[PDB]
Amino acid sequence: RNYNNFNRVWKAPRRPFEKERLDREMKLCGQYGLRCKREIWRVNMTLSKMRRTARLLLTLPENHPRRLLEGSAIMRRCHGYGFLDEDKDKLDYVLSLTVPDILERRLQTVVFKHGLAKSVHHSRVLIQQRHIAVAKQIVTIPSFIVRVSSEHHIAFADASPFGNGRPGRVKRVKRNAAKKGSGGGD
Amino acid sequence: LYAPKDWMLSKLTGVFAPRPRAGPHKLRECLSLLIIIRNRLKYALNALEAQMILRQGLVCVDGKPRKDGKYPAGFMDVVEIPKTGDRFRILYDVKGRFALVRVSEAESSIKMMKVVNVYTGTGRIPVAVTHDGHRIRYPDPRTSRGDTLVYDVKEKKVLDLIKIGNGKVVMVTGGANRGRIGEIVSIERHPGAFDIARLKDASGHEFATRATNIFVIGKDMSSVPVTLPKQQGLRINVIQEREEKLI
Amino acid sequence: KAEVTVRTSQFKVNKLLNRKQFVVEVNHPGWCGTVPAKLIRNRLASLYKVADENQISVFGFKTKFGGGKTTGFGLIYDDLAAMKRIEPNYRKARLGMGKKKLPARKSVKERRNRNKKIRGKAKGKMQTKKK
RNA sequence: GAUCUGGUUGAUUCUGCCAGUAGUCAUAUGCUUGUUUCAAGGACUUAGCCAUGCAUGCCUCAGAAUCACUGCAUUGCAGGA
RNA sequence: UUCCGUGCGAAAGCCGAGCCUUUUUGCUCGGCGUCUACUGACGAACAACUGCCCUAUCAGCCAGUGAUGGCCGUGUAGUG
RNA sequence: GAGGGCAGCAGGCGCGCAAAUUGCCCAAUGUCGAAAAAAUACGAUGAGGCAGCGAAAAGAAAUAGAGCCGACCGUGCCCUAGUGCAUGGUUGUUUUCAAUGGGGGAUACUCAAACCCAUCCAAUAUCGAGUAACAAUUGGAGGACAAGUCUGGUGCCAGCA
Repeated sequence: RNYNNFNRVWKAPRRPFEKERLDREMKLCGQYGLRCKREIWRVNMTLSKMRRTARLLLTLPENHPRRLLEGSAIMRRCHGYGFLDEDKDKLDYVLSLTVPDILERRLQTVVFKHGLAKSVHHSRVLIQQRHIAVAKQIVTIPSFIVRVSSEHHIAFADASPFGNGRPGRVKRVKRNAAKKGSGGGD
Repeated sequence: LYAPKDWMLSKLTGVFAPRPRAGPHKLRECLSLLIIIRNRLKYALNALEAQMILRQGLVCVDGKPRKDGKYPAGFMDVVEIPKTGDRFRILYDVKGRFALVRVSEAESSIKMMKVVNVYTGTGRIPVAVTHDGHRIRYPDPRTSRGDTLVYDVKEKKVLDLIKIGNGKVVMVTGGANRGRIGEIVSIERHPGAFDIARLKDASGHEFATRATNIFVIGKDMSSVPVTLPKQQGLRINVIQEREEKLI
Repeated sequence: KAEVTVRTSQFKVNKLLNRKQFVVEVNHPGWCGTVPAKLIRNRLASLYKVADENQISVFGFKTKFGGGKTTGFGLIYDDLAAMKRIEPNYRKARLGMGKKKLPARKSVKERRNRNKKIRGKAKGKMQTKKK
């Protein structure tokens, strides 16, 4: 009969009450002002996975393909994206890496870093009640990661009251003017 | 499923696709027409438009303009679609993949077919059978399987068969080296493993795949006046391709 | 009070079908007094400088969350005949130009459950489980 | 994550097994659910039993008046019982 | 030497057209139908080498015939 | 006399620890059939597809911002320290203007159909948050394994493990 390739992805992290484990993780989480450990898990996974890949890749008998392919790929996006660096180019940092490197490239945080917003939190919430363009949508999903030219893009929803030649019944909450016109209305 | 992967079908749907038909150019080495109507030329897009082709019959193929979409198209077939009058030939490009390859009407006025078998016919008659659906009476007196043969298509006319051997311009049609092209370097008899085939590609990089999957197509590049897939079948450095790509 | 406009982009010509397929980039905010349906279509007619303003098929939206948003895909018909043959009647209806067969969720699908064994007679409305 | 830890002594160093521990996105169930995106879903026990309801047909221009019927003033392609 | 499927080889059905004929009958031309044998696909049947899971207080098993093989024919779509 | 056979599909019951609808539709997909005079639109489809049912699962997520006062701790120094000032971080019934989606609606705009959002224009959309709201669970607090120093209960009981 017949199918679909859906699947199930990501993995949680082993064995709880390890004071340090809890501590370290938290601190990081503290920097970003978070909404779940799940977000960490997610990063660990990914982190790991490439880190895994890393583990594999280097040992590859030198002069053989993958290392070239994937190395370039990984290099160029991560590096591209504003993650990896030019000097993180012998794949040796790639073996290394840090979770923060990643967090740091949560686009939200980069923003706040970028300036914009008063914190990464302030940054979450903004983006989220629909604000600042880069893509098709503001960033509806501050969950995202960066990619180096979005970097530039980061600005208004001109769309938003926040960049409108007009505003809207919200945030600013024009509305009141509607209330005025209906209520106040002579 | 049993989807045939070099038909480049995909993702969701198509349990079967429209299944092909019994009738020359075998199940696995076909590239049947339907897929073309909808998925290649693209005008006709639904099944509804296909259906429409058919309820208003339309579509047309050299030889018989052909009625059957389920009828295999395969190496070298010549389509003309008179609404716009467009012709394509069936042929692999490198990296193994099949195109519908637009071809000159005049080039699209002949084809070449390998002999699969060479027989008597009833009465010092001989008849040859080609690896793609021809039986032809009274051929060369000494033709043989694995020699291809030029056909008029417009007419019923053999234009050739070419007294085969080693060192002849080949298009590798399968095994690993599908879409590889290489002049024959040679075949060693390997009897009952079949000859195995030393191939060298346009680089002059040489490669092997078994002798069975070998379509002589000429001498001096193409003897044939048929379309030659860009690159002409080495298979190389992907990487660079990626690189190349990114301007 | 405009404000509001329909940009198009990535457009392709299909000769054989006697019809044309293509992209739409749309904003609105201020204009109004505006708009219903017809114009959406007209613009694409007259974007491609085709007059028959009902020789137009439009589709190219559905939506979900992903807010406000307005990118379609559009089509342009050579003739009303070409349309009358390319467009199915619920679509045609979506324009307005005819209906397809009577539905009734296999109401008389039942005759079909009767018919292969049975010859002649019958004589219209002959009938089984439905008492 | 290429660790375990918890549990026999008067201590002590020990062989050593249980307890926990990590998954299984495997089944059931309990509890408890903001959106919302992406979702398999009466195999398993008895291939137990089954009302029910519903689940093979179709013609073109291209095999067949039949005076039914229908069509249209009528013809009448057609249609067609 | 021989035959209870071919002697498709046309006493049947479209659309299209010619010319006669008024047109029709006739006479033409054109594209399709009913239509047998051989091939191909297509597929199905049939078969080995190789490979498979528990278990000896399971070891011998195995030969009325079919067990193993050998003989003529059967018998089958054919092999046996 | 006659006559039945859902390990289709939905339905039923049944069993049992145990598993959703007598829903839409016939687009696409396939698939079959005849093969759109479509000159009369027009096969056929519990396959399939759409929904319905469906917290097994995978995607992403909500209680918002900020300031003022209170107040706080935490530094630098005045100063003894301190008030203070200064140097910082942070609480709150205060205080508050200020944040602001859910969430639902002009809806143009979907979908076979039905359906799951809505540009936020136009009375240039109305509307919608600071709260018990427009909402937090679940399970622990000797140890392993995070987390009581004990408020109160309790009394080898209840019960816990």
